[PDB]
Order: sequence, then structure tokens, then C-alpha cells
Amino acid sequence: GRHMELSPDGNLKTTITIGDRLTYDITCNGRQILTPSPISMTLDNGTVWGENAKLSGTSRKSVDEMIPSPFYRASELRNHYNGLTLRFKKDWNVEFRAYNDGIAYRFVNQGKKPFRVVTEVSDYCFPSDMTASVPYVKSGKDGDYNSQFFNSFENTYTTDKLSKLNKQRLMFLPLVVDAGDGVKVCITESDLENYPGLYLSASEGANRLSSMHAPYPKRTVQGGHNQLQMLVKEHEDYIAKVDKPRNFPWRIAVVTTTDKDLAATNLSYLLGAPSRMSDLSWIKPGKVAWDWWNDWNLDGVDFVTGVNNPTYKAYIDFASANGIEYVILDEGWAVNLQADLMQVVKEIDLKELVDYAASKNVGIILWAGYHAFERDMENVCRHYAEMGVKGFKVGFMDRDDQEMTAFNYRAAEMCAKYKLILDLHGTHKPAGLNRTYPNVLNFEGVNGLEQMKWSSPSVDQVKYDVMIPFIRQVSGPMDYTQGAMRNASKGNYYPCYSEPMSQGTRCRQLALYVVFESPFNMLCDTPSNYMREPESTAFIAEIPTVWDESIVLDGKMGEYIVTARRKGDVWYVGGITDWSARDIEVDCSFLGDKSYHATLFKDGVNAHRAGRDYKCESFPIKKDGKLKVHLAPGGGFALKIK
Ligand SMILES: OC[C@H]1O[C@@H](O[C@H]2[C@H](O)[C@@H](O)[C@H](O[C@H]3O[C@H](CO)[C@H](O)[C@H](O)[C@H]3O)O[C@@H]2CO)[C@H](O)[C@@H](O)[C@H]1O
Ligand SMILES: [Ca+2]
Repeated sequence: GRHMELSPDGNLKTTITIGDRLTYDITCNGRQILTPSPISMTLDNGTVWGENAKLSGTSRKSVDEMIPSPFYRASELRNHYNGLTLRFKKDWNVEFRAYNDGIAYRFVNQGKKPFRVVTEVSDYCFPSDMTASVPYVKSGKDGDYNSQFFNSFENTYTTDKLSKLNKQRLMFLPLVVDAGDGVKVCITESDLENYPGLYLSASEGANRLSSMHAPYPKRTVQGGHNQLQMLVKEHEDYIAKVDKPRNFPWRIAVVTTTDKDLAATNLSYLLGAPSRMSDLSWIKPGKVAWDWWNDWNLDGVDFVTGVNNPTYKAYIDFASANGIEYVILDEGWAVNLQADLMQVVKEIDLKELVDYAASKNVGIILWAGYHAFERDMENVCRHYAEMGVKGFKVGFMDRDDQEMTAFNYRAAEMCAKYKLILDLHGTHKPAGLNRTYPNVLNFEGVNGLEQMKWSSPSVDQVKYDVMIPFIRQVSGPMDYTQGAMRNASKGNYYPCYSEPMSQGTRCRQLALYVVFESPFNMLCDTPSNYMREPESTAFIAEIPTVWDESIVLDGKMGEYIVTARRKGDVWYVGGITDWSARDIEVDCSFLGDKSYHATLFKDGVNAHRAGRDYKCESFPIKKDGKLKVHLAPGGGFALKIK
């Protein structure tokens, strides 16, 4: 039983073998980059899908279609693949898809009788000791996987040969394996609804990454961060309940021959479940005059700053004067330790604030800890939607067992029902959720700029920035929360909770608004700092967060990336580099034939010594244009062409 499937361009092919085990491999341009890798699902009735599998039928199709992708990187995304469905006896199938830039598969339940998934095998067997770039689970102890399942999915990348990885620490997704000769494999998953998230492990075999899933929770207890978390204390002997026919999540091996194709791949959105929303007209992407990063630390005002009405009114004024759409009331507005979103601290009047914000063309987003939000979800959403609140930022889930991934979707739907937008923090990679419910405008699961509030200088944020466009961002949008006006060149960074800075240059921060995808996007710094920086603020306030077209012009993972994005007849280009100074050329052949005006923010000539140093230039340009830009260490540039 040997089945082959090829990508439309013929460069990628997978061979599926049906024997004692069910396996698939991956060949790229003749070279085998994944050796036969076994897949299976073990059920509680002893049935193991994929061992001694009995094929009952097959079907093939060739698909080339455009998938609408609102509130994202393009108006629509191309879905172009050869598909193979293997139908087995006992009412289960496995679907394979071959794209030019990846192989993906998923199990499908067509059984009528409820059951449980005990474990799932999803192995990745490589032919040699390749170099992996992986994000380890940050918390917990080695070998104690239950201590690791409780984590916030925020960490930097460790780069090591497969044989050199920690064999006792889980890695979350996405992660990358360097297959050599410029080929990258990026492993991720999508359509992660009501199913535990997949970790990979180096614990089994040679040159092999194998799966592990958090077990279904048997007993959860309120605790953790300010009594807003539900901690798994006991777990079942299975990982998932299955009560109905369903698709299971896609297992995705992105395969690219150039790093810019990795950053650009659409596979995560393409393989998310289709939108479940008819009316999208009420969803408004945009930016936030954020309170939390900058620690409410305004200067030049006549009131004491903090979680109080005059402070939020100042953020609202600032947002409004600059056309910024939203103000978040972050953690602090609800009475601490009560986990009760109906108990407002005495220094705050939500009604006053929501109404004041409304009279200033500003929407209010309320922050909520997981348990406070989940416990009376529908009533909370109704009550605040009625008050005029536009959405929620929900955080500290720190779980990806089945119960929590079911909660993400349930939360998204409940917010959708009441015309509320949703931002998920203390969560994992998006894995398709923003396609299925487009009102979920951002996701954390990223070691973002908040880390500068407490991180030792050993944390290399500049390096991290040129890793995630190729790794974490492959899964979906990031709430990274950039926009620092305080910028520290190499050696000048220190963690400062109430007056934080970024690592690298001013223009790096500006470039991130193009480089990073964030439909719901922060201005992390104080209004005070922004108002001392008119030029920077104007650029940030004006740039779209949602795009009609996106092109990654060039890049090398962990070194640099240059990205151009279109909105109407306006283009933006952003570039960033690692700690090496770098010279970049921008080929402007993506432009139309009209004559255009460019506005360029580039690193100042002393940006290597003073991170804040920038230069803003104006000049005419057109399609033949080939703009040379110098990037300082930890620097970048931001370009607008109108
Ligand atoms: O990681 C070690 C440091 O953690 C700090 O605690 C942070 C935590 O790291 C962070 O993920 C979390 O961020 C969420 O909540 C915030 C409000 O509380 C914001 O909403 C933020 O956007 C959201 O991602 O905040 C924690 C603090 O609340 C510790 O402060 C630090 O000492 C280190 O232990
Ligand atoms: Ca966080």
C-alpha cells in the first residue's frame, strides 16, 4: 500500500506507506528531508488508528482557490494544492494535502459513537542530525511534563542540533528544523479547536521529534496569578473527549527553499476552519494607547497617575487627538483577588469612562483574567456590551489542554454574539482561530516587549525580533506590543519596570509595525513620550494594521527580513536586522506605474551609540526605484510610499 502525492509545482512530494504502521515522508527537489514518519491515534476502546490500517477507499482532488482573509495580511490568500483522502475501515480517514510550500495531514472522525483519544503519535523523523531552532516551555522542571503543561507559551529560541536538544523539556509550536542547503522545515498545527495543543519532544529516538499532549483535566482549582487562574491538579488517562464526527487539527510541515517563503507562508490561515461569522461589518481593527507597559507613568499632568479616572481620560484624549482607536483598561480595574468582573475598584467609573471615550471617538477594551471571564461569561459579555464596551483582552489561561482550547473558541463565539472583539494573552499560537472567528484580532504566545520591564540583559530582544517573523508569526498574528520611544543601543539596555526601553534603535520599533502582523496593535509607551516625539507618533498612528497585499522582499532567519505591504494605493516597507549593521536594497518593482512620494525613517549615523537617533527623508520614487538603506546594529527602517 504505497500512495504518492505531489505539490502543484512538483518540487515537494510525500510518500504514504500503509503497513504495520501508517507513515509519510517528505522529499524536496529529489532530496529526502523527512524519512518515513509514523502517525496514529490510540483510542480508549483499544482501537489504534494507523496500526494495521485497513484501507476501504481513496479520493483525490486538485484545488486552486482564493480564501478571503479579512483583518490580516491580504484581501485574500491563495489555496493551491493536491489533496489525497485515505478512507479506512472503522469510520476514520486521513487527509493529506501537498502545497508548493508544505505537506499537511489530519485525522477525520466519521464514527457515530462517542469515544476518547488516549494518546496521539505524530513523529518527525529526519535523515541526519539537523540544526533545530525551538522554543522550550519556559516554566516547570525537566522530566516533569505536567509541571510544563502549565505555561504561558512565551520564550526565546534555542538553536541546537537534534541530538543536542534537552530530551526532558517540551517545545511548543511553531519550531524550525534546518534541513541544510537553504531548506527549512517549520512544524505547526491549525484548526486547534477543542483538542489539546501539540508539543514536540526529543526524548525518543535518533534525529526524531515526537509528539506529546497535555492530558484532559480531572480536577482544576482556582489560584495562580491574583486568583485568576484554574490550575490542573489532577488529570485523566486520556487527552481528548470525542462525542461527534469531526475534523482533528492539521499537522503542518512547512517546507521552504528560501527563508522569505517561510515568513510568507499562508498555510496556518488556509488550514484553519472557515469563518463562522456572517456579519463582519462591526469588527474594527486598530490601535491602542496602552496603559500597562508604560506603567501609567505620565508626566506633565496635575493629578496622581494610576488606575484612576483622570489617568484613563488622559490616555483617551491622547488616543483621540491622534486617531488611535482604542484604550485598554489593563489589569487593575477590577477588585484584586475577587476574580469578579462586576467588582470595580473605587477609583474607577467604567460608565464615566466608556461614555467619555465614546464622546471622543475612542473604544474601551476591558482586561480580564481567565477565571473572572470564564465563570459568568455570557452575563459579563452582555452587561459590558450593553454599557458600550467594544471588547476584551483575556489573559492568564496558561493552558492548552482540550478544555482550554475549547474555551478559546467558546469565548470567541460569545464575544461574537455580543459584537465584542477579543485579544488572547497567556495563550499559545493562534493556529487558525482568527479565520474561524475574525473578531479575535490578536494573540500573545510571544516573548514580547513587556519582557523589557524585568528581563536581564542576557535576553536578546533584537535577535528574537528577527526570529519570530519566520517562526511564531507563521501561526498567525502577534500581540508583541512594540512602540518604545526609549531605545537602547548595545550595552545600554537595563530592565526598568516603570520606564522601560527597547533594545536596538528607534527605527527598529517603527519597522515592526510593518514587519509584525497585529490587527489589534499597541502603542506601548506613555502619551507623554509620544507627544515629545511628533514625527514617530504620526507614522505609528497612521499606518494600517490590516492589509490588502503583503510581500516579503528578502530575509534570512535570525538575521534580517524586509517586508512590503499594501493598503489601497499606499505601500509600506519595514526592515530590521540583528546585532550586525547591514546594508539593504529595496527593489520597488512592486509599485504601480504612477509617480510616488516616499517618506523614509532610517537609523541615524550615531544610532549605534544612541538608539533613539533617526533621520526622516522625503523624495519622489517609482517602479524602477532601487533604494539603498543602511541599518545600524539592532536597527531597521520604515518606509511609506504614497
Ligand atoms: O516571566 C517572568 C516575569 O513575569 C512578570 O509577570 C508578568 C508576566 O511575565 C506576563 O506574561 C504578564 O502579562 C500579561 O498580564 C499583564 C497584566 O498583568 C498584561 O496584560 C500583559 O500584556 C499580559 O501579557 O504579566 C505579568 C505581571 O502581571 C513578573 O512581573 C516578573 O517579575 C517576572 O517574574
Ligand atoms: Ca504576557
